[PDB]
Amino acid sequence: GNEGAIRDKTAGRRNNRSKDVTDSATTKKSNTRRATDRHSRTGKTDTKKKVNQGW
Amino acid sequence: ENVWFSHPRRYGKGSRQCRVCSSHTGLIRKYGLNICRQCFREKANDIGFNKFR
Amino acid sequence: KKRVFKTHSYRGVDLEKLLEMSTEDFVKLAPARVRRRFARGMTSKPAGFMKKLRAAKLAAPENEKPAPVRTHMRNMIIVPEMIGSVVGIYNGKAFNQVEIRPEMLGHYLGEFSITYTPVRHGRA
Amino acid sequence: MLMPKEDRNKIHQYLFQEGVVVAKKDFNQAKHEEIDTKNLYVIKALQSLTSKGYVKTQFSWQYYYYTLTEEGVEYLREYLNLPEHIVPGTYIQERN
RNA sequence: GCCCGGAUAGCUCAGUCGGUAGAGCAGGGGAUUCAUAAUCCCCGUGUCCUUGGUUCGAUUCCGAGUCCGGGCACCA
RNA sequence: GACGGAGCCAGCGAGUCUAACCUUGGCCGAGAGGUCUUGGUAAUCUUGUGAAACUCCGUCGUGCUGGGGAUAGAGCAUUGUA
Ligand SMILES: [Mg+2]
Ligand SMILES: [Mg+2]
Ligand SMILES: [Mg+2]
Ligand SMILES: [Mg+2]
Ligand SMILES: [Mg+2]
Ligand SMILES: [Mg+2]
Ligand SMILES: [Mg+2]
Ligand SMILES: [Mg+2]
Ligand SMILES: [Mg+2]
Ligand SMILES: [Zn+2]
Repeated sequence: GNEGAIRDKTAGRRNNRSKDVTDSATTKKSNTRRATDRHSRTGKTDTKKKVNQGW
Repeated sequence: ENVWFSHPRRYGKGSRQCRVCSSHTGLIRKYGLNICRQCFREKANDIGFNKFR
Repeated sequence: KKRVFKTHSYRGVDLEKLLEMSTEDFVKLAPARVRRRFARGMTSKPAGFMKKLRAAKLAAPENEKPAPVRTHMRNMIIVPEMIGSVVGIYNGKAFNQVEIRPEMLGHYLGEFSITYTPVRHGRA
Repeated sequence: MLMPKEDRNKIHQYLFQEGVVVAKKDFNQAKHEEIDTKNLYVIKALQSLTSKGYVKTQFSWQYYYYTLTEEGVEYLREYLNLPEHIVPGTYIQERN
């Protein structure tokens, strides 16, 4: 509880300030996938009969 | 009978909706219309809101 | 000796009187927000609580802290009548057991139960 | 649902007489306009009544429009006993 | 069984006049893509081996010891 | 240019029925606000919305200064069950 929280060193600002900052902080967007956007993953395909029945 | 199943609903986003669609969000409250914006765009013609400028 | 130290004073009132003063007279001497809270809402609030509370303080095994009394009422203002009690002050999970001191008068229960774990950046 | 037969009779009777019901989609009402019962009772009783034929339900803008069907007329006719050809919204008022 | 080579972030690898610790790889996360890649960023990270000594200041200048790494199957 | 008197001018809006919305005026209050009344379902009442930059007469005088107002302490009120 609150006694805990004030008494706990390894807490508060000074302690953080003195730690190194990770590199994933200064990362970048990620992106993951995009030049696959037009490439269908479904592996299924339709078929000229089904399409011709539909449309 | 069950004295356990309501908390205030007098005011805030929780106190209203869309007369059209229940949605609590993005509500048009002006002129007492009380339509959510998505709906209001679909109804604005039948209400009498047209596009001039 | 003689001078058994000396009591506390809330805003110029030593314990003694404060303890048997009345909740209403207490908030009378409290500051703005308190006086407001008490001003509105006078219909059933810290109700069965105090009863239980006092009962626990009676069921106390002498010369010792009364058993904890759990609540969720983080919004409840600390007033003389609850001095020297032990309260499980919920923070979300967990009721943080807290004893109430003379110098806690007028603060909210929720101040004494922290609601998040500190932080600790970097580290491993 | 779960409701004392008396309220079920208020619903069924009102319904037979009127031949039509409306209820705002809002459970937790406690009493609905007209019929002297919980809105929840109306809505559910009706819903049931419908899913076994008897009534058609329309929804539109949060509102439930309840329509009594022919087979249904027969049914509540049974439930309130009232002899074959009793009534409903099935006669043209005065000459209105 | 030698001698050889090491030790610091998980790991691989830097370092110090002795002031306050780094880098890669790993990891975690964004950006770029209809979605993944690539790419382009972000982040986080440390029982300075044990083991003692020296020293205004030592991871960091030594020493002792232990895991080990490289090469070779018990002649005073 | 900030401060302080004083001058003092817009346009587009909106507002309460089975309800508590826009609010003038009178008092009380340093202020925030309070209180008694009031007009308006409105080109009618709030409202000429007397808005702010701006104008004028002063104070300051180049100094982190009276530029700047972050952070923080104490007290008072308003919305709200909180
Ligand atoms: Mg409800
Ligand atoms: Mg917590
Ligand atoms: Mg896409
Ligand atoms: Mg001026
Ligand atoms: Mg005063
Ligand atoms: Mg009036
Ligand atoms: Mg005008
Ligand atoms: Mg300066
Ligand atoms: Mg200033
Ligand atoms: Zn809607």
